[PDB]
Amino acid sequence: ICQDVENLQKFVKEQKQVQEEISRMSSKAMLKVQEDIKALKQLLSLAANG
Amino acid sequence: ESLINKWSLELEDQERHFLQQATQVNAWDRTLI
Amino acid sequence: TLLGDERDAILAKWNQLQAFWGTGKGYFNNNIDGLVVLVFNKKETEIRSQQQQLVESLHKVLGGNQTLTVNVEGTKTLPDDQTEVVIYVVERSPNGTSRRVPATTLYAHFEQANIKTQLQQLGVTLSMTRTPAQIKQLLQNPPAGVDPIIWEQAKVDNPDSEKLIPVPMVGFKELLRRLKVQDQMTKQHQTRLDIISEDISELQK
Repeated sequence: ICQDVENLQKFVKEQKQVQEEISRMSSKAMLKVQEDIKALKQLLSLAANG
Repeated sequence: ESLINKWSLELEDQERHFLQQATQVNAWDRTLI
Repeated sequence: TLLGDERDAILAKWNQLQAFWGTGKGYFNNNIDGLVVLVFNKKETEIRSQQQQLVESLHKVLGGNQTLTVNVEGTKTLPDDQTEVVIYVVERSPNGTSRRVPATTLYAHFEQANIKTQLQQLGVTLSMTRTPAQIKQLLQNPPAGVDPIIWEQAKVDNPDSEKLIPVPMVGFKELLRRLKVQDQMTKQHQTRLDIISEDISELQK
């Protein structure tokens, strides 16, 4: 049994690491995009009006 | 029962979080399409 | 003891196996070996005899670059006239590394109309990959070990069915997964946006 808790907390925690891992990983790259396509669309309107 | 307690609350705590994160990604994917 | 089952439930909770998966369940909506099977309307004997030529022809369809190599997994004779040939392609990187082209990507290439016609000239009637209606085809009948009543409900719950189908997602690394794709995805968006941007600059200039 107390082999036991040595492992389970270990597999659980191993998992929290991945949770951290995702947490480390987070977006600005994404936020960037809408701004750009919103911007490119506008230049296209230029060229078109030109 | 000191320990088991620790398990659940950690569990629900992270779960409540994981939930919110998945959601993030959903909303990000969201924005992608 | 009541005590042991709670332990079990918790262990159950934190797991990829899916017994009330740590209540990790979340469904994300995804829009909808490298082995490819080709069916030729030719006799097996003919295919085997000519096979060196056949392999090269396939290579030609690919573009004929040295980097790509066609390999024949095996041939079988489905009817007298039809033969099935399974092939995979190996691609070599600039750093001398080599890996098989993914089945999905390879399949996509072959399916393209121009490619398909060329393939047909070879005598390849039909192609398949191991990995309209077709949506209907996969979304029902359930996935990965996902419960059938939940999987249903993601289908009703689906906000945006053509752009999307329910795709099973599996705890944290899966979200990791998704993110890796997102990034994958991100770079290509950025780029195509750049291509539009370059063309617009050329027009304005």
